[PDB]
Amino acid sequence: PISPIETVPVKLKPGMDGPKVKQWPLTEEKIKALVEICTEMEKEGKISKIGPENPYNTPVFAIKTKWRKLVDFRELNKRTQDFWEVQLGIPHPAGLKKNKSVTVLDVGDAYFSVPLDEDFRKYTAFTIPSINNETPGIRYQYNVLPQGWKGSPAIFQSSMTKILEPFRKQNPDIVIYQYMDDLYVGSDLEIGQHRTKIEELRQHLLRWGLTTPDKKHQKEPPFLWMGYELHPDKWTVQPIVLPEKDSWTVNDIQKLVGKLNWASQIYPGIKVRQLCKLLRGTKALTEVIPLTEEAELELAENREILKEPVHGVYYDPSKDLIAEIQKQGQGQWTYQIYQEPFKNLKTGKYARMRGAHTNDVKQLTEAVQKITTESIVIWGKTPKFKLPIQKETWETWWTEYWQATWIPEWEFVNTPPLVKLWYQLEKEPIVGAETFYVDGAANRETKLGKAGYVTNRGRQKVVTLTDTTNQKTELQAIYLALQDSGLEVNIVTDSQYALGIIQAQPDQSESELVNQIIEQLIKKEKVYLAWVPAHKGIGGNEQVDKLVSAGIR
Amino acid sequence: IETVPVKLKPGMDGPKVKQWPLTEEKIKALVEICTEMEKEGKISKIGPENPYNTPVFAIKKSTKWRKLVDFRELNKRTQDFWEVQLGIPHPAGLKKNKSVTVLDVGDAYFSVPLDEDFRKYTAFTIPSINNETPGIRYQYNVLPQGWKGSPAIFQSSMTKILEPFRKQNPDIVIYQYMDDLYVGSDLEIGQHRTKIEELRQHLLRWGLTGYELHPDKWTVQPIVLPEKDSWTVNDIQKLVGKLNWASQIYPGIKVRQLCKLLRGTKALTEVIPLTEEAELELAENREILKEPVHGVYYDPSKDLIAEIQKQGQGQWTYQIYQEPFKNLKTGKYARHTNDVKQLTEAVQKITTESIVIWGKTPKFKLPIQKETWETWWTEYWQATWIPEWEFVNTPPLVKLWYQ
Ligand SMILES: Cc1ccn(Cc2[nH]nc3ncccc23)c(=O)c1Oc1cc(Cl)cc(C#N)c1
Repeated sequence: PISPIETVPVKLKPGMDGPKVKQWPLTEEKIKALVEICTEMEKEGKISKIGPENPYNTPVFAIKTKWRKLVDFRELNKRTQDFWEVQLGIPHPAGLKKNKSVTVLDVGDAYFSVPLDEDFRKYTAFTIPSINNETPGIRYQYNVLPQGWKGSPAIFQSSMTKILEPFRKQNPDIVIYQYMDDLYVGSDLEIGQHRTKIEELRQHLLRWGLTTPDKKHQKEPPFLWMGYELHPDKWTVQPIVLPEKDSWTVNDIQKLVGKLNWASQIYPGIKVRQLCKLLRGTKALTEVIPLTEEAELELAENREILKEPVHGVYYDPSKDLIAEIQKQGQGQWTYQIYQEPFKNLKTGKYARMRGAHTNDVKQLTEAVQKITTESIVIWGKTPKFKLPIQKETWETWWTEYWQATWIPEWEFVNTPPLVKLWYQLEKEPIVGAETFYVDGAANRETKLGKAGYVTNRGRQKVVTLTDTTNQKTELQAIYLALQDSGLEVNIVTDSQYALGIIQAQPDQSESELVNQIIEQLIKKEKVYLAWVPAHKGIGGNEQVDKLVSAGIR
Repeated sequence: IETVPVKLKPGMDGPKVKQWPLTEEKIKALVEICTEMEKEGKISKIGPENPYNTPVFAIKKSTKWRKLVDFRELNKRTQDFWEVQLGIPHPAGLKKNKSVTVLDVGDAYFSVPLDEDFRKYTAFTIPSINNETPGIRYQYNVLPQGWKGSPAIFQSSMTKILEPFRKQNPDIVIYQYMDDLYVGSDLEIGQHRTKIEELRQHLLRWGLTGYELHPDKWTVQPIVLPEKDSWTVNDIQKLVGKLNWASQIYPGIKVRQLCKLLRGTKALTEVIPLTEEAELELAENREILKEPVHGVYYDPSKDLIAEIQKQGQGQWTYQIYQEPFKNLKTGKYARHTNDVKQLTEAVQKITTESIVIWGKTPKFKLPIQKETWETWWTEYWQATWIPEWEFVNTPPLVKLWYQ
C-alpha cells in the first residue's frame, strides 16, 4: 500500500537543476539482482519505468543469501531543498505517565507506503546498466519516498501527523507518541476497550495505506527502546556491563565514560571526572592509558553503585516535582528528581567549569538552571528545589554579586557538604593594618617579569619571574602581599583583572597562582582590596611601578 | 485587498531559529490562540517543505495570555524593506512632550493580507512536552504582530485612520513604532487623557482597540562626586579614578590638583586635609558632570548600545551610546521583586525611552547568565517588541563609577 494522502510539494535548491550522474557499468550478477529487485518494486507501485527524454540520473549499486539495491542520493540530496528539522528532542521515559494499557505499533515499509510529489519524481531517475553498457539501460524513477533521500524522514512524519489528526481530535484521552516509523499508544482503559480503540486506530491507519502489527505480532512489555527498559510501573536503562581489563585503551575509557554517563540518568552518584581527565592528551584509540589512583577509586565507587539494580518511576501530573542537588566533590554535582519522597522519576549529574575561576554558589545556580531547563523539556514545569545551601549564604551572595542571579522556589536541606563562601572582602579600609601597594610588570620580548610591593610602613619586596605575562606578575604581587602581611591587610592594585577575580570570591581555579591566593584569603581575618589607575603619579603606586619597571620597562 | 510584495535582502534568506522549550500552561494558551487564528484565517498549518522557523512565546499584558512572536531574525533579514524601502519618519518633538501615551495598535495588521510569497518566512512551531508529537507548525496569511514590515506596509492605512484627528489637533505628535502608537501632547494631564480617549474612538471605527510617559521630565543621572568634610586616602584614590575615567568621555575634566594630594606611600585610612585649589577643580568637574556630553551626537546609520549595572538594593544604572564612551543618555532604574523581574523591567523602560528619543531600540549588554535570562525573561515581559541582547560580565569598576 501507498497512502492516498496529499503529496508534499518538494522543490530543488534555488538556481539548481536535478542530478545528472553517470551510471557505472556493473557485473552481470549485479545487473541481474537489480533487474529482479526493480521488477518486483515496479509491480508493487514503488517505482515506474520512464522514457529516455528524462535527463536526470542517480547511480545504483547492488550489494549481497539475498541482494539489496543501494541508490546513491548524494547528488540529489545536495540539490533538494532544506526541510523542517524533524523533531528536536526525544521522549524521556521519566516524562511518560503510567498508562493502564500501552501498545507499540510499528508502521510496515514506512517510506515506501507514502507517495512522492509527481513534479519531483523526475529527479529520482536511476538506470540499470545493460551488459557491458552496449544497449540503453532500463530507467526508473520513484513514486514513493526513497530510502537515503533528504526529504523522506520529514515528509513521512508530516504525512503521519496529517493522518493521526482526526483520530487525535476525537480521542483526547489516548496518548500517541510519534517516534520515527513507530507509534506508541497509551490509554487509561481496561483491556478490551484499549484492544478495540487500537483496532480502530490500526483500521483508521489502513484507510491511509499504513499497515501496523496485529495483536499476536504487537510487542509485549517490557519494551527495549533507545537503551531503556519500559516496564508497566517502572523504567530503567538496559544492562550496563563495565568491562574488567588489565590495560585500558583510549577507546575503552571512551566507551566506559559513555556507559557511566548513560547510567547516570537513573543510578545516583555516578562520577566521571577522574575517568575524563585520563582522556585529555591526544592519545590514539589503541593506546593504553594506565589508571591513576583516583581513576581506580572512581571506577570502584561506580562498580558499587551499579552492583544492585535501580529503577525510575513514571510521571504523575497531579503532583509537583522535587529536585534535590548534592555536592559530590570538586566541580561535581549530583541531582535526583521525584514527586513522592525518594521514589525518583530520574537522576543526573552536573560537573561543568563555567570560566577559569568559580565558587560553589555560582556552580549550584548553574546546576539549578540546567535542571530547570530539563524539567520544562520533560514535564512542561519547573521543580521545587531542596538545596545544600543556607538561605543566609544565598542572600549574602546574591545581594553583593554584580550579576543578576536567581534561584526559583527553594528550601535548604541539611545534606553535607554544605554550600558556603570561604572568605569575605572588607567594604571599607582597615584601621591599624599595613597598606601594601602591589604591582607587577612583564617584558613582552624576554617574557621575564618582576612582582612586588611597597608598604605605608616602609616595607618593600621584589621577586623576579621568568615565563610570565603582566596578568601573572600582578597576581604574584597580590600573593606576595598576602604572604608577607599579618591577618589584617589593605591591598592597593592597579590591576582590574586581579581585582575582578578576587571580588568574585573564587574557591576554585584552573590557575595554581589563584588557588595559592585563595589559601591566603581564607587564612586572613580582614582583607581590603582597592584599585587605582596605573601610570598616573599616584601615591605608593608610583613607587612599586618604578621598583618592578627596573630592567623590565 | 492587494498585497505589497516583500523583497528579502539578497544573498541571505529566511530565519531558521530554534523554538525554546515552553511550559505546559504556555503551550495550552498558544494552542487555544492559534486554533482561533486558524479558524479566522489569520494563520494556516504548514508542511515540512517549509525549512523556516522563528520562536514563539506566551506573555501577559492582564489575566489574559497573549502570543508573542520573536521576529528579531526576520527583522534583521528584511532591514532594507522596513527601514529604507518603506520607513516611518521619527518625530524629534515626541521627547519634548509633557505627556506621551503608548497605544497597542497591533490588532490592525490582521485585516491586511501578507504577500503569498513572503508567508513562508513567518513560520513558527508550538512545541510539545516530552516530544510526544511533532510541534504544531503555522505560517501567517496576514501582517504579523512583531514584524517590522507590518507597520511599514500599514503606514498608508494608518495615515488615513489618523488624518481627521491630526487635522483637528495640529499640536499632537503621533508616532507609530512596531505594534504601538506613541501619542504626545503638552496639554494638562486631564486634557491629554481626554484627547487619547477621542483617538481610541477614531481607532475603534476602523477596528483597532493607556501606558503614560512624561518625557519632558526625563533627566540625566550625572556622575556624582562625593560631597564630604573629612577625605581619606582611599576616598581621594576613589575620586581620581572616577575622575580619570570621566575625563575620557567629558571634555574639560581636570585632576592634577586632586592627584597632587596623593604623595608617598600613605595608609588608606589616613585623613588628609584638602587644598582650596583641589576643592575648585572638583566644583568645576561637578558642573561639567551635571551637563550633557560635549560633542556626542546621534548617528542614524549606527546601532544603539545599552549597558546595565546591578547597583544592589533594587537599584540599577544604565547608559546608552553608539561609541563606547560617547554616551547619549545615562539613567537609573529602581524597584517582592527579584533580579530577573527587576532587569526585565529596566530593559523595557530603557527600550521605551530609546523608541521615544531615537525611534530605535538599543542592543542590550545584560549582566546575567544567558540560560537564566533565556528560561526566565518571559515570566515578567510585557512588551510586544523584543530588543537585541548580549550577555556580559560587568567590569568591576564601571559599577562604582556610576553611583
Ligand atoms: C505511550 C506510552 C505511555 C506510557 N508508557 C509507560 C507505561 N505506562 N504503562 C505501561 N505499561 C507497559 C509498559 C510501559 C508502560 C509507555 O511505555 C508508552 O509507550 C512507549 C513510549 C516510548 Cl517513549 C517508547 C515505547 C517503546 N518501545 C513505548
